[PDB]
Amino acid sequence: SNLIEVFVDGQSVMVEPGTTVLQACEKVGMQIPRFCYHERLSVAGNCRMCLVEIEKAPKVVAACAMPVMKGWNILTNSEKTKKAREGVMEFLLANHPLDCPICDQGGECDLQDQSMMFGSDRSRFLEGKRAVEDKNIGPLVKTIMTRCIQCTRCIRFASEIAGVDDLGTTGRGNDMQVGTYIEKMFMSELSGNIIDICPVGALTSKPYAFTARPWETRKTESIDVMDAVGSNIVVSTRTGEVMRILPRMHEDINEEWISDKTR
Amino acid sequence: PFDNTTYKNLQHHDYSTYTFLDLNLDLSKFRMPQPSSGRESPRH
Amino acid sequence: PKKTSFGSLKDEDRIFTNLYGRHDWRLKGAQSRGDWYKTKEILLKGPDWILGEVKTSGLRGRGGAGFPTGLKWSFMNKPSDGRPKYLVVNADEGEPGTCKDREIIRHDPHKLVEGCLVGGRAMGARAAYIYIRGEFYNEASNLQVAIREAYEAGLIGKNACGSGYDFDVFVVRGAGAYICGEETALIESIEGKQGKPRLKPPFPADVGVFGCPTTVANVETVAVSPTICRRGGAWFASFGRERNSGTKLFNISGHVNNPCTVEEEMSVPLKELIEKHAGGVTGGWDNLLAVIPGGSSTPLIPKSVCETVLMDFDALIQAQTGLGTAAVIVMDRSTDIVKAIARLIEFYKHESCGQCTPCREGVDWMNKVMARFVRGDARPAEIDSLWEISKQIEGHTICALGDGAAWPVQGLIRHFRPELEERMQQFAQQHQ
Amino acid sequence: GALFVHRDTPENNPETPFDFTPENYKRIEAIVKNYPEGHKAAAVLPVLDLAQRQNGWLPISAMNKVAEILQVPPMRVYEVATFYTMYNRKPVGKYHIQVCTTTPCMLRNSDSILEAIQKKLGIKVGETTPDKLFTLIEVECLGACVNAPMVQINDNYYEDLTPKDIEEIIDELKAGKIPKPGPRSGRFSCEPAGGLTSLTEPPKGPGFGVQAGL
Ligand SMILES: Cc1cc2nc3c(=O)[nH]c(=O)nc-3n(C[C@H](O)[C@H](O)[C@H](O)COP(=O)(O)O)c2cc1C
Ligand code: SF4
Ligand code: SF4
Ligand code: SF4
Ligand code: FES
Ligand code: FES
Ligand SMILES: [K+]
Repeated sequence: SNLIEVFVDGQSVMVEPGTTVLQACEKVGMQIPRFCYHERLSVAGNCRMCLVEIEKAPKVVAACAMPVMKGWNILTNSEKTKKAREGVMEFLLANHPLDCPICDQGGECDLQDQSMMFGSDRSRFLEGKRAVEDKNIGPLVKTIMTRCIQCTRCIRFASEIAGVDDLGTTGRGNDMQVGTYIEKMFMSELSGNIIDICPVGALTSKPYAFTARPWETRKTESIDVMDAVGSNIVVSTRTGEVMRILPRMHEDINEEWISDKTR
Repeated sequence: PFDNTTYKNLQHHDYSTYTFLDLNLDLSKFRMPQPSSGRESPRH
Repeated sequence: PKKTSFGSLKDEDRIFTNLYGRHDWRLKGAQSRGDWYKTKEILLKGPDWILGEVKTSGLRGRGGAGFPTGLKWSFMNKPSDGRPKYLVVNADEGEPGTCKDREIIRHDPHKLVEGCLVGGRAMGARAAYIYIRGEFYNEASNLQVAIREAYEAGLIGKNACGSGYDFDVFVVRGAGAYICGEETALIESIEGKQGKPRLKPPFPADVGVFGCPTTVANVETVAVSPTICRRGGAWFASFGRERNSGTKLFNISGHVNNPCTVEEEMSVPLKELIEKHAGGVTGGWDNLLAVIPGGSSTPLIPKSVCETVLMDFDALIQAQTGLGTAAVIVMDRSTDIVKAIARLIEFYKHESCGQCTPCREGVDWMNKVMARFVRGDARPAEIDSLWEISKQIEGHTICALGDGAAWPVQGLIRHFRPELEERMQQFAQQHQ
Repeated sequence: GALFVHRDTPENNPETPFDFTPENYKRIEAIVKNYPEGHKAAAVLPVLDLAQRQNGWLPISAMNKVAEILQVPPMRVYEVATFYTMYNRKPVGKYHIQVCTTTPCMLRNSDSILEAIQKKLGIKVGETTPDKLFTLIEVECLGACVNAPMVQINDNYYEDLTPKDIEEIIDELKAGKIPKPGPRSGRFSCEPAGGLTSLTEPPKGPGFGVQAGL
């Protein structure tokens, strides 16, 4: 009734008012690249990896944040869209450390996998990289903040879901840093969830450090029994041993979060 | 009456650190009542 | 009929009659110079009439973008829901080379304060927040003193000018961030957060300061509104070419004999502006290397183009640059043009807010490359690499600062590539 | 040069004594009433600056105080202090010399002004003299480009400087007095040196050029 018709690569899709370009593309099975957007956090629109071309529009729009207007044709695979992604991926990897072998995120990194699919295959950065100081926010989350890509997922999660306004951005420009400024431990019952939402190896699990790589773990879908919520989990095993516990999505029980005791 | 050889803006030579806020405080009596969103803060 | 040459504006047609502070800036000096005259009639005329006068006036924003003011101010001329409506006056002048807004505040404060009321009445706003950068402490105090005089005279506040319209004027000081000149970063700073621009949509006219409808107008764009309403839109539109009408404030700075701020008609040829008001280039017009027509954000142009180029939005677009804030930065042949523009990239690296990737990581990247072009510690194949890097920042960023960092580099490569490659050849010979 | 992480030190920590004077609490009450009810966080920038004017700089205790007065989480105050450059998170000299060095001031030999101060005070850029009297830093455009190399001391602009003139300002500041602010080359403002080129006729009084309808 109140749906409006938009086009994704020419294919018609009916969407509700206020639906974003990123969400319109989901209905046709297309997943726009992303680093800062999470469907359970507020929109930020800072990583700029979701830039997509709209036919007849000179300027690329941010799919995560741009509401889709009636009659728009979203070009998710045009040259302008492909060049936009390679440009953003080039900037995103410019100051990034060559830590993949020693980084716990290697093999399940949203920066690695979107560099292989949407970025360029080589570097033209001839300068010196930027290194940053490491914060200590507790005995659960290990912070190697040279890997941070300033996406602010942890900031929005710690604030909107855990209700703890202890993480923020200090500095400005290329020296902007995510942290607590003061020496403070991020100890909430949901603190361990910033490990998952962080798309890079900046925030990893200290108990799990260096113990496994994602490809070699076997995934068993089970139920948490630490409380009466019955959270759905994934039990990661390797060679007969339990390596870690990850959340498993369930919209009606736990969404994609678990408590620290469960984790 | 057409004196144009004098810089008629010299008051600021004597302004002090708290000059700006003192003027702001003196203006509070003229302000109209502020609007209210309906809550004491976004966190309430 | 329509004019063919522009310039030589008469003092009988200059809006800012106290641009140099030679008269009394306080009230009763502004009134003697035509301010606060017959303001009640303008307010009682109606918001539609005021907007109609600004639309016919052809006035365009003096902040650096030059959008049609009359069209923009009509977005707030809509039915008022429960939320209040504000007007934000952008006195955060921080664009390198720009000083016009500093003079309006410290010498003609009552023109700005009247413009707030006239602009507010057009937009149906309840109050005006004037954001002025924190380094303009003395200027902000002058503005605050003038606002007190207006309140005591009944000009603003309860029943402004006897019009029956309530309007407050608040002055808010920034804390030293050039990015807070952006219309959405300025709003965030007023709300007590970091000066990080928002994405659009929503536009400030639908969701702005405190989440309420808002319009961000530059100091010059507002200070001229009362005069336009008094003298009509026809008088203001009679200046400059079509779609470039009005009288503009210019800041000639750099390598000139008499660096000054002066008001001059739109479309005035750049050569006439420099020679007539600034006393020519240092060393003679033949000693001119390049000019930045509208502050650092605009790309430079060489001597060959300055001889027949008019100073207006349309004329400078055909020259691969922009009018910007009408700040003219002149560089003579003794200047190190590569180092002049490299320091401009270093400026943007220091003012980038860090929010978004292409400017947090790109403008810093362009800084390091430029710092190696000054010394020639690069090979010529990097010039085209620097051209592409700039094109990946331009239009891929949240705000226009990322475009403002790319454009200076593009102008340098466009008009001074031989100087770049010569510099690298010198370095290669020595360190062979 | 300025780190953005706070490590506690004896002179800077949550226990360092800070509290607004009774006079400032009256000023804060006027500031907090410039904004709609329910948006007190809008007062962070003014109040956080008012703390610096009283104290000269912002220790970690000063930030925590503004957080509780406005009822905002302390981190949201740390973000503002670290974002803006006019906030001093370390002690500075009572005279903070800020020499503009952006291109328009650079083209008019602002390097000579910088050399003049470094020789006279014997300090490098970013250092404080060994008497807590002067601190020197380079800053971006201060909005006075039309004026030749200019500096800012605290709240005053000293314009059209030359290496000779800037040294006099330091001498005048050194003993007891506050030098007059503004150009130091015979000008008064942005006016063109060598005689005005515009606004040379008596300004027209009220009611001039007014259209018939209005
Ligand atoms: C990085 C940056 C800095 C800006 N600084 C200013 C400024 O200092 N003063 C101003 O009036 N506009 C400035 N602008 C332009 C504003 O975004 C916006 O165009 C202006 O506030 C609208 O006023 P107008 O109607 O006069 O054009 C800046 C834009 C950017 C991207
Ligand atoms: S975060 Fe990803 S790209 Fe960066 S070092 Fe770790 S695995 Fe490699
Ligand atoms: S630490 Fe991770 S989640 Fe937080 S801003 Fe950096 S990349 Fe994003
Ligand atoms: S372009 Fe630069 S200044 Fe503008 S929002 Fe992005 S990071 Fe901030
Ligand atoms: S996913 Fe849209 S800018 Fe980050
Ligand atoms: S460049 Fe120095 S005041 Fe503008
Ligand atoms: K992670």
